[PDB]
Amino acid sequence: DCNRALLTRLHRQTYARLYPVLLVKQDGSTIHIRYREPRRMLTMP
Amino acid sequence: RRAAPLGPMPNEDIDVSDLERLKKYRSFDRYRRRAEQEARKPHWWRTYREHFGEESGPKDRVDIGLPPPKVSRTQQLLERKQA
Amino acid sequence: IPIEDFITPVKFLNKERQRPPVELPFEESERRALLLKRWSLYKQREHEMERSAIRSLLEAQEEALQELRLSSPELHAEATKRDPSLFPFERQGPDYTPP
Amino acid sequence: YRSKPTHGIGRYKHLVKAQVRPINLGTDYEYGVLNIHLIAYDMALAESYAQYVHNLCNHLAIKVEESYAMPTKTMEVLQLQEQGSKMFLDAVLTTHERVVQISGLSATFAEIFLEIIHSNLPEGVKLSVREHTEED
Amino acid sequence: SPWRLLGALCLQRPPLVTKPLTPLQEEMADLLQQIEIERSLYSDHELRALDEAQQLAKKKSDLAQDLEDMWEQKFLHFKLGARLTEADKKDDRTSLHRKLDRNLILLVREKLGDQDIWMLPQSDWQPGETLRQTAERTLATLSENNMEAKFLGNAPCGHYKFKFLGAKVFFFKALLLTGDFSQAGKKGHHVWVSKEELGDYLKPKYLAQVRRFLLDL
Amino acid sequence: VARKERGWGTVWPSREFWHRLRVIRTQHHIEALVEHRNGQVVVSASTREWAIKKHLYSTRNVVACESVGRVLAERCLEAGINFMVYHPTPWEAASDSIKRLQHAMTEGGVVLREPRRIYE
RNA sequence: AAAAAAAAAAAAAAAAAAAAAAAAAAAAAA
Repeated sequence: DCNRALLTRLHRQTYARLYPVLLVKQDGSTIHIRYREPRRMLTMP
Repeated sequence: RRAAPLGPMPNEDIDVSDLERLKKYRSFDRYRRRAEQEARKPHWWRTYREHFGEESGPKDRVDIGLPPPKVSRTQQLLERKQA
Repeated sequence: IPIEDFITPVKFLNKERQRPPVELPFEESERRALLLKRWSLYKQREHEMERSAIRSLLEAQEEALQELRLSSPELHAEATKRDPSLFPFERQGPDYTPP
Repeated sequence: YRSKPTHGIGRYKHLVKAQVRPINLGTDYEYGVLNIHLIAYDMALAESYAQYVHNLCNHLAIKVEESYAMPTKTMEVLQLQEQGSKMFLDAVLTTHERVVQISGLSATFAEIFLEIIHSNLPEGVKLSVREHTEED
Repeated sequence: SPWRLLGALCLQRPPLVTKPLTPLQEEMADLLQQIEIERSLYSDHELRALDEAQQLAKKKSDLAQDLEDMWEQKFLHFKLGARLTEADKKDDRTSLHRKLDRNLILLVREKLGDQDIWMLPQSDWQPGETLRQTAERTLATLSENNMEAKFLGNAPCGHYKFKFLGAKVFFFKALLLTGDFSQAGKKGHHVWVSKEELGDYLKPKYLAQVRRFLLDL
Repeated sequence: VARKERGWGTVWPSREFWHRLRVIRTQHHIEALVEHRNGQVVVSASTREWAIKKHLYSTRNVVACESVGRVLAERCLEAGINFMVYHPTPWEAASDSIKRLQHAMTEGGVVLREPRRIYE
């Protein structure tokens, strides 16, 4: 059921280019942030 | 001087207690439909139908016919379904 | 003292010139449409199975609680009340890579 | 017309009324005024799960009152550069928050609800159950 | 009509890391990828990419690549935790670290004097006690672990009676936050098991119906 | 020369007509009718009728509204009536199914907008 | 005592809601 609401686009009428980003907070965990910078990955300390 | 309603009074059936929990027609349309439904029943009060000559209202039909063509139910239902 | 983020920023005004073209053959159109219809069927079965799932769950609740009252009245006095432990309920969603 | 059998035919306004406490009785126990905070980094994600919640409540007969978006929180993250010793570098993020408010509950519907809630939770999504008093 | 009072508990482990997608969900995923980047207005990266790609030619006749390659190498250089900590062992049903994708549940092995019992953990609650109290107490005491588990309600999940005497087994749901399991090698057999295994390992018809109020996911 | 029913005008739709186009759109089937103010439906085209039901696909479609339209059109000239009035709803009048309904009737040779009365 | 009349009238998929896929087994399983 984790994939229930996971499938979407941003519904605002006028908006920037949104690119898939892998984000590491401090866990060892990773998230997918849709963010305007094409960069493959970012990580927080 | 108040009188007594004769048979049903139209909206009486729904509960005024707790209106929030009752479902609504949010649509002009649904309303229209349910409306005309209520326009087609025999009300106990003077109505349009009554005065405006529905032309005899209910008629017991003297029917001189060709008796109805006899075919089978489930057969045709299946055939249709397949088609 | 309300401020929403809904408004369209001034940054996005005149850069509008970047994405004019879009064109599809009957093929991309057809593909995406089939995909859509199929997706509708799928999601519907999904909502349906979800609903019957939580429903059957709630029937386990029915049988349970009715059994508890039919057994012990003290037990439907105890457990029919909502406890203080639910107040700050917080849960974090799953992630992509384990820690 | 008062004297007729038909008086009150047209009468309606009792039908549409166009014109807070949790009730805890310990048996039929109504715990109302509940606040679901949905907090995440992704707008599409947030809006999606919010949508799913709101709709879910619509189907479960549990009545939703207010669904609204709380102010976004803008983070500036400073990362240590190794070359310059105490030198800082920067990257920007934003946290978005949605809220769905339910006016009524019972024990069994909470037990039931929380299950579907955290079961259907998305990746990168954080959830909160609270009480109505908060300050904007 | 004497009643025998037995508390019981359904112990739910949170699914940790997300599942990969149905082929249809994937096709839909790529589809929404396309359509979203379709209605996309410019990009700062794409502005500085395309404007400089066009401008360098007119400083030729009369950057973005840097960043692209920097990020390629910085992501490739990086490494991640594995998605499977179960199947590389592939063995342990008893590891609490086993299944990352699904929700997990505790079982126990007991052979009692007159009986052979496969036990979804059960409690004995005294008539004065509240089902709550005995649920928690027996939980923390039975497994010899330090367990942070946030329960949902004061109300129970599901109830199954065995009448010899007559008796009740009351199942509750405990949502596990963080467990600490002491003496990881203790003899008492605790089986941490998914939905599919909750189908298999369960003999009783009392426990056969706990997978009925379970979350299948 | 006959009498129309002038009136109402508190309510909706205007019940002034000899003949009216009544289109009832169900989630399943399109049913377009021709009405008399006696409430009696004169000539009707329904999707639940095996005749159209079996010839084409997907009852709810725009294709189907057009269909039922032409059907009712030929059935109209068969009845011989060239005139019925249509009162769409503002949000309905804008929708496509009804646009091309109206074209099916136009090209059928049927006129909407009943001719005016004589010495009204 | 067999889809959530003899085929019909909730549900799902283009700021959050709201408003252009289907149907007891061979009259005589509560």
